[PDB]
Amino acid sequence: SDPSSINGGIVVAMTGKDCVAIACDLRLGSQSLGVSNKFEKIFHYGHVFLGITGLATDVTTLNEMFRYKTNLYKLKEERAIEPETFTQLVSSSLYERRFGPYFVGPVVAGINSKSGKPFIAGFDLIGCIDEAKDFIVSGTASDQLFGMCESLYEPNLEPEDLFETISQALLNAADRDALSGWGAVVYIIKKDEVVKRYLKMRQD
Amino acid sequence: MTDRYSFSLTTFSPSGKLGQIDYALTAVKQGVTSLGIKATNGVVIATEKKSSSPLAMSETLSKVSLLTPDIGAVYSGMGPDYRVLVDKSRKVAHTSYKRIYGEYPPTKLLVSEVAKIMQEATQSGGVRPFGVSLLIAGHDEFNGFSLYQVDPSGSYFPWKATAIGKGSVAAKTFLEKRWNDELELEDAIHIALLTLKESVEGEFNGDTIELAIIGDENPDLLGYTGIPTDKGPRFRKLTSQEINDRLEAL
Amino acid sequence: TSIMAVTFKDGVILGADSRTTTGAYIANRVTDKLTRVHDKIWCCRSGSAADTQAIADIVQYHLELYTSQYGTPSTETAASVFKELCYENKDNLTAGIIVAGYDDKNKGEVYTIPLGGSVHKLPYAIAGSGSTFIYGYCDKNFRENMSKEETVDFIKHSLSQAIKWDGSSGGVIRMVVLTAAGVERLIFYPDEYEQL
Amino acid sequence: TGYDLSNSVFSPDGRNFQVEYAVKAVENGTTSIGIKCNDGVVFAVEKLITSKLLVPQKNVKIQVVDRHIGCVYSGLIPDGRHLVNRGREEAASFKKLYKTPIPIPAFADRLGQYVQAHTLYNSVRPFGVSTIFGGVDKNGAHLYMLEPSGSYWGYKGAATGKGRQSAKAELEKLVDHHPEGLSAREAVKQAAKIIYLAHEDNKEKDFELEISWCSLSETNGLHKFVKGDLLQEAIDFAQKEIN
Amino acid sequence: GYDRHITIFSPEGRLYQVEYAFKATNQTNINSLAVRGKDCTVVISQKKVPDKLLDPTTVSYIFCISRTIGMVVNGPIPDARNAALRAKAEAAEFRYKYGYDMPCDVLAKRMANLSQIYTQRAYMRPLGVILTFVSVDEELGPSIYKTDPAGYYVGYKATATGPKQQEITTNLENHFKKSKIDHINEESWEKVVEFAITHMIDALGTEFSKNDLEVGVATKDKFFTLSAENIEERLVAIAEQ
Amino acid sequence: TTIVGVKFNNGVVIAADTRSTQGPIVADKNCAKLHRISPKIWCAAAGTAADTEAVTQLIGSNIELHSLYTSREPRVVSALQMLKQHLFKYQGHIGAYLIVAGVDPTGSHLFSIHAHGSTDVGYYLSLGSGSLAAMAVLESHWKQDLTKEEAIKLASDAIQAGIWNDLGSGSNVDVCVMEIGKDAEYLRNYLTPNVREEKQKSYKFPRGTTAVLKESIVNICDIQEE
Amino acid sequence: NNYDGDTVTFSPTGRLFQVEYALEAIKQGSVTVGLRSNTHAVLVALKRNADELSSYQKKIIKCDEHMGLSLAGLAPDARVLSNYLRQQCNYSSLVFNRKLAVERAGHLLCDKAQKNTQSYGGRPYGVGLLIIGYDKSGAHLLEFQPSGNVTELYGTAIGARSQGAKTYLERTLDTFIKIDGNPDELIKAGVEAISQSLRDESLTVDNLSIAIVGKDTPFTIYDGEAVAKYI
Amino acid sequence: GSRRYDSRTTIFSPEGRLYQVEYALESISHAGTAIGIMASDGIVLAAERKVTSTLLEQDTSTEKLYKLNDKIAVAVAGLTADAEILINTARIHAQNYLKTYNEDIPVEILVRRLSDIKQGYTQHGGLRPFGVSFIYAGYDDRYGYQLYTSNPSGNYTGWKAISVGANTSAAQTLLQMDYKDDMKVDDAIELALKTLSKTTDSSALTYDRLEFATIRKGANDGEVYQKIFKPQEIKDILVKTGIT
Ligand SMILES: *C[C@@](C)(O)[C@](*)(O)[C@H](CC(C)C)NC(=O)[C@H](Cc1ccccc1)NC(=O)[C@H](CC(C)C)NC(=O)[C@H](CCc1ccccc1)NC(=O)CN1CCOCC1
Ligand SMILES: *C[C@@](C)(O)[C@](*)(O)[C@H](CC(C)C)NC(=O)[C@H](Cc1ccccc1)NC(=O)[C@H](CC(C)C)NC(=O)[C@H](CCc1ccccc1)NC(=O)CN1CCOCC1
Ligand SMILES: [Cl-]
Ligand SMILES: [Mg+2]
Ligand SMILES: [Mg+2]
Ligand SMILES: [Mg+2]
Ligand SMILES: [Mg+2]
Repeated sequence: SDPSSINGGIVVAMTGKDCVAIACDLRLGSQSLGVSNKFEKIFHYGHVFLGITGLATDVTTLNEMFRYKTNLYKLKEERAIEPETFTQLVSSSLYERRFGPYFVGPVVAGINSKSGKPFIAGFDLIGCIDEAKDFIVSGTASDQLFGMCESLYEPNLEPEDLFETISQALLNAADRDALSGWGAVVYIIKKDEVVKRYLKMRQD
Repeated sequence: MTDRYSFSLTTFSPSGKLGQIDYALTAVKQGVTSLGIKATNGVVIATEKKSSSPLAMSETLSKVSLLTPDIGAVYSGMGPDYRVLVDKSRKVAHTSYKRIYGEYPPTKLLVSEVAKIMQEATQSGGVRPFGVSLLIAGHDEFNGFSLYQVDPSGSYFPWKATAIGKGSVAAKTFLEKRWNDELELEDAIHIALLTLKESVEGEFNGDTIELAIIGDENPDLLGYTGIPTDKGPRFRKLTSQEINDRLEAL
Repeated sequence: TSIMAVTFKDGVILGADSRTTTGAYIANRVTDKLTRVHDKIWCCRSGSAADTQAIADIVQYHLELYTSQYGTPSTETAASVFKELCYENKDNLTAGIIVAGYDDKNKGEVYTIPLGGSVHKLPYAIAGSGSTFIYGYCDKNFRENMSKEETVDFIKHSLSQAIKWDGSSGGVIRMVVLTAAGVERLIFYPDEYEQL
Repeated sequence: TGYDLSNSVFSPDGRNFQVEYAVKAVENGTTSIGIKCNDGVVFAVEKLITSKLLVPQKNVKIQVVDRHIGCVYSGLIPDGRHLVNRGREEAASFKKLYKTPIPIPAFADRLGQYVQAHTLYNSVRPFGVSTIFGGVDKNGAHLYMLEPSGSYWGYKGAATGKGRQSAKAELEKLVDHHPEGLSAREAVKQAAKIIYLAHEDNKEKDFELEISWCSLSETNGLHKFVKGDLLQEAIDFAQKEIN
Repeated sequence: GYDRHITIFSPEGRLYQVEYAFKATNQTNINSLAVRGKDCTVVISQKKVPDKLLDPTTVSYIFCISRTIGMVVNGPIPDARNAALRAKAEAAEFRYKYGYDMPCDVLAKRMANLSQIYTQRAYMRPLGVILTFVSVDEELGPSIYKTDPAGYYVGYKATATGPKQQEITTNLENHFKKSKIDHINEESWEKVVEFAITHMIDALGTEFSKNDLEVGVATKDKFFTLSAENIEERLVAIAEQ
Repeated sequence: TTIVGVKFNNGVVIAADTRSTQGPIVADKNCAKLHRISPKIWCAAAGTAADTEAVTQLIGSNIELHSLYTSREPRVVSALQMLKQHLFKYQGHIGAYLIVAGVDPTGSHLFSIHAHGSTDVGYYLSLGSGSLAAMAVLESHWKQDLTKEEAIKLASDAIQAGIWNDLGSGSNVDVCVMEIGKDAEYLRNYLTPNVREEKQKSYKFPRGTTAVLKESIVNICDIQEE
Repeated sequence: NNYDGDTVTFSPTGRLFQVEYALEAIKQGSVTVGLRSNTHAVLVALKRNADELSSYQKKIIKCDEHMGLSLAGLAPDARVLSNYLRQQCNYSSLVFNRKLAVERAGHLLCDKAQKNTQSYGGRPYGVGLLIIGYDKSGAHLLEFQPSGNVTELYGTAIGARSQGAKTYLERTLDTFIKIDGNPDELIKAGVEAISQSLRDESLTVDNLSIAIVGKDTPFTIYDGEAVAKYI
Repeated sequence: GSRRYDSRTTIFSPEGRLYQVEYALESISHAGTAIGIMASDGIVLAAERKVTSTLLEQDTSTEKLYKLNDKIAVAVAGLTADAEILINTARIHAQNYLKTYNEDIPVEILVRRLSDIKQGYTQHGGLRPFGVSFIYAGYDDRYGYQLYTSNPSGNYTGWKAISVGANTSAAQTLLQMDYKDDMKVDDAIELALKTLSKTTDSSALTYDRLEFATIRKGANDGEVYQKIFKPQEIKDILVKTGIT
């Protein structure tokens, strides 16, 4: 009945020294029934990464919508959209459905190509922006992720250290939520290289 | 009490000409001279304040208009047509850009939106084209400084420097000799004042000339402090006194 | 809210308390519920703060446009514009408004517009939650053709009692006097009116 | 040339020839007048008896708006009716919103703006009537005359149609000879005389007189038709003055 | 030659219907003048009642748009009243939407934008009027802003409109060349009205009775027109010095 | 949320806490609730966060266009009028509760507006969940003819009362001062009385602690030449 | 000439040529007569055939129990206008329980015709109508022209050669107005009136069309052997 | 009424031609020449700018060659403002197709859609047609490399090599002479520039007068790259082929 917890799933993002990390689980279900263990929730438009939790039909719809919009942006502007600008576009697009919203929890992550500055942001379903220095969490295990991040996180972590921190934050949060887990993916993002890692986790 | 003009008033003639666009360009030719010059660290736009009466207060009539904090516009042709285009250009900068992306549009895309509005008056039912040519100067982070011309057809072109209206043929030749890619903004203002003196008949001073720049950020003109990223408008209209100072070293 | 308007020899006087409530919290203790719709046509507002402000703003607009075209509107005309808005939007509004004004021809007039959007022309009118407690008092003490000083005292004593018994009313007693002489604002503080 | 073929086109003079052509339709119509008196207004009109087969007193030309305004017109009769129908809608919406009956100057501008709107577009034709109208409001008596252009002014006396010059001359004498004013009953008699005198311009066919009036004392500020003995008294007065 | 019937460009880049609307402006054969004092803005206009049958109190080309803004029109009365009603509606709507009184210059801009639309759209004709707006603006002080059938508008130190506008204009130009200031240096509006009437008499070369003139005065927070007797008082003072 | 406004001698000051919440969880510890409508018109927001942002940006956009159209600096009453009519039309569904302040050519102003579209005038005002705690301080220490320094002090004290006593409010105090004839000064994190203590332990992991299945490079670049 | 292309254009002498051309279509139509007394009102119509194999075009249309008309000109326009009258009569009955006054019916037709003469795109109606009725103020006869002008009359005629019948009625005025409580004599006077507009052709059994309405008489149309009595 | 001033833009002549379409084509015949050449391993788009001025900022300028998506580009001949209206519509159609089917739009489907929009303006609405002819250069996995053209009538056709705008008669004869089916991109580049060099109304063909582009399946690891040539790169390819 509650659209935000029919399918399940989580996204977390963190900043480090000259880097950002964004991660998600792989579960899609119909309440108690696990359906898919390959449902990725992180997408990218150029160098800007977007994670989306919530109702899966809206996750897919919004990916297709922001691909559409960022493609047109690039044709007109003759450059890739930046994280700061993309954040505003997400907010604008969510708020225009104020009274019939997409049941989602989006998370933006990336590095501004000009300034080199690490950037993350989160949103509620109607587009309010939370622009955090440290970390952003989203999904059915958001309480769990908040607890893990708030204790495990320290600022200015190197990319390979930041990988360990975000992975342990995701895995341990997922294991305390019935509707999250079934695999996980972690993106480590630097100014001109991006590494993607699939995590071994418990399959229940 | 019906608008029955649902058909085009601009059509192709046997020779391939769009008559109303050509005639609009003729109206632009009769209009007062305006120019634009691009420097390395700025852009300047300028025109003559042709006062219709000495009893009229020419300060109230602004030929040079702010569109966004980093974009300005000047024209040659029909003044009322320009005024409504400035209103629409300011609004479309918000509706089709700032309310979506949270930032002001880059010069080229605002130009593109103005161009679109002018094209539509060249094809839609029951309207004539706009009887103006615009010069739009601006700055944005990724494209730097730029200068664009927009014609009654909706067509637009980027310029290093140009002129439009009355004495544009002579003024463009003058600019070809003086312009180089190493010009500072002060040098471009000096060249703008020299070029404009040729097309003006009567008085030549800060009260009869209207000049604005797209230059450095002006934090003193912002009106508030406390946000490091907001550094102020790059558009600045030069005062009557500031113009007269440069006319002594002329 | 406790509000009233009282006609007298020289014109009309409007009166109100200054309390605005959210549940049992007093959101504003110095509210001005006496609002100008024209130079010498004013209203007392009760019910929703949002609704009565929206209505009053629209009426002020309508009478400003009336004045530009046809000259000064009558108090009856102002009351009719209030009525039209209250009646036609009765399903979506919670507004109890008293309209009071001074003409030179008609002198002081008072019109009350309750929840349904009916209009009632009266020598005086009372309204708002606190008015229930002073029907008895006002009926026994009102006379026609009172003086200015008598009418100020009548309103001061009446709203004093309304404030005393109604928890939804309180603060200062504001008044607005409408005569040929002009527009006078009066204020009366708790230390004055409580000891009456 | 071609400037007169389409409504709302300025000629090189700065004129709208279609409106000036509408005036010719007005000049072609029967004579109608208005007289402002002490506490009201009187309206009168010439009705041409085309045939014996016309029923007397039945084809009424003067029209009431609300209960206090009288309207008479010369020119295309249907265009006049269309304008009065609009006038009635304007008076109704005014009374609906503001309670008080529409003041005469307010009502004059409502007609004026509507007629003027029919000079703004080529998709419509101007009105082929000049309309004399008025009544009693809170500020007293008011008489107006409205042209095809939308132009209107207040009047002491007004006249339009084929006999307008004759009528205008007679009205000008009354203004000079009665500066302190004219009574309502006097104005009815004088209105009958002026229509009879103005009939010399339409003298081929015999005619029927029709009068109406609004007066604060004589009709309680309401529009009424002059009937029976008071009509015959005015006809007798008019018949005596021509002989 | 259908480029002369509707508002499209001629081969010369001209709009003939706009130009012909300017000629309709002088159809009334009336001259108007506007000047600024320290605390006020005065507007005067000729009043001509040719017909004895007319009620002279209803013959006027000065309009009270709002409490602060007055408007004098040069042009035929139907178009004048069209413009008046629209300006009144626009001024009232502005107050409702934005919470303060519409400034004189902003109303002038708005009415000029509407006039521009009639020069660009074919189905609407231009109004054959020139609109002179006057007020004492709370920010800018005494203000004169004038609109025409081209959609042009500008502020003025003083202005004149009508068949003999040039004669009035040069008279005013020459006064301000002497004084070297943008206004009439005078405390009371009564003396500013006397200046306006005097300089119209000098420029037109005609004397005026009380019924030959029509006067409008803008002060802080109100615009009002003078009665015949108020004008007579003005005419007596001019004659006595 | 706790937001306040306080009038003084030559202007007006507004203030706010920096906590935003999602259920009982703190989503952002350093939220910015002081919104610029125009350079000298600012407002403090409480209620539904998306609505307050959207409503300030819409009216701020239209105020900017109105300012350019009229060649005049924007007025607080205009921002107020446009905000209330918009909120009234949406019958409370747009959950924006705002304290609107500023300086303009007419003078200095302070208003509050509620989600249903009602407005109020005052010398001191408070809104949000912590408004009772803040109003208690304001009702105890406010006087007529406050100086700039006294008004900043009173405003921040009123926010502190909300920070300490209301669970809806917390973290830092943001202030904006709008004085007549001066630039508005936005003081972000004017007070910082809630820094977290050092943790007892470092939770940095040894490299290789997390089990990996697959690695791959992600192509973020466009299609290449040659 | 140059001013007859549409109904929205005045000529230089203040004429509307499209309206006048519509008026011409009535003169080409077949003759129809109307007349009344104090008790009854009668329509008499000469119906026209295409040839000997064809039927005779119906001229008379019933609008209500107490009202109806005869047509001359474009028959489809008479159908549109009579349908409008039927609806307005019907609205009066359903909403106010009131038979529509004949005078008010004329006013409604006038205003409907007028709108077509002032707006672009539309055309004037190309038909003239004679409306008879009996209402609360007795018997009535109206003449409608598509210019908008509606006239109440004791008698009249419209169509080709209608001036002959109109003169007869102008002489007979004092006689036929007095035919009260005698429908057959009033019809006789109408049949004798329409005979003054005939040339070459005469009134046969399937040529003639008569209608009557009165005090205790609903609007009824007589055709065929029902009118043989009056030949 | 308004009928008086209606040009009637969507009618047949007695001969069965559309007046406005024919007159629009006459307008296009004066516009700067654009050439498209299709090879086995790519497509070339070459086009001549119309407004030679030394003060025109060339490196930020775009009047001829526009990008529709990553796989499809167009060369314009006619009114630039008219073309930009159509270009933005085509960009949107491509993204609508990508959103719906999760596959890049096939070239012909995009071309047909734009051509249908142009057709509509010739049959209904009473508006003037768009004074534009396009050369479409594109790739998809069905037909591979494709060249199309459309004109104001809304008719479109496919080509191995084609020209639009000025001197097309002369240009098409030269292309028909030197084109062969087994030709490559580097050879097609040379053919495009040589054809413009002979047909041009100017005294000499220079870098500041040209806009140039290639679509190659000669990207890293079997992808398709759109290269819009910079001014210096046009100057280099002019020296390489031996024109300057
Ligand atoms: C005090 C008085 C006797 O009621 C007097 O009439 C005054 C007159 C005003 C100042 C002109 N009225 C009020 O103070 C109203 C009373 C009222 C409340 C609710 C409905 C109708 C009337 N108070 C308000 O309008 C109040 C103003 C805010 C605080 C600025 N608004 C509300 O209380 C708001 C109204 C919602 C509403 C509107 C219309 C119909 C129905 C409901 N209600 C809330 O915010 C509810 N509140 C309940 C407790 O938890 C917080 C939310
Ligand atoms: C905290 C405060 C003391 O109340 C203060 O008023 C601040 C002021 C803001 C920052 C200007 N208000 C908030 O922080 C609001 C409080 C609030 C919550 C819920 C309803 C109304 C008010 N917080 C938010 O608006 C919050 C901001 C996020 C954390 C960035 N958004 C939500 O909690 C969001 C609101 C959704 C909503 C929808 C329709 C009408 C009203 C509100 N709710 C969720 O995110 C809940 N849920 C959605 C599905 O995914 C899981 C989470
Ligand atoms: Cl506007
Ligand atoms: Mg789990
Ligand atoms: Mg399990
Ligand atoms: Mg109490
Ligand atoms: Mg026009």
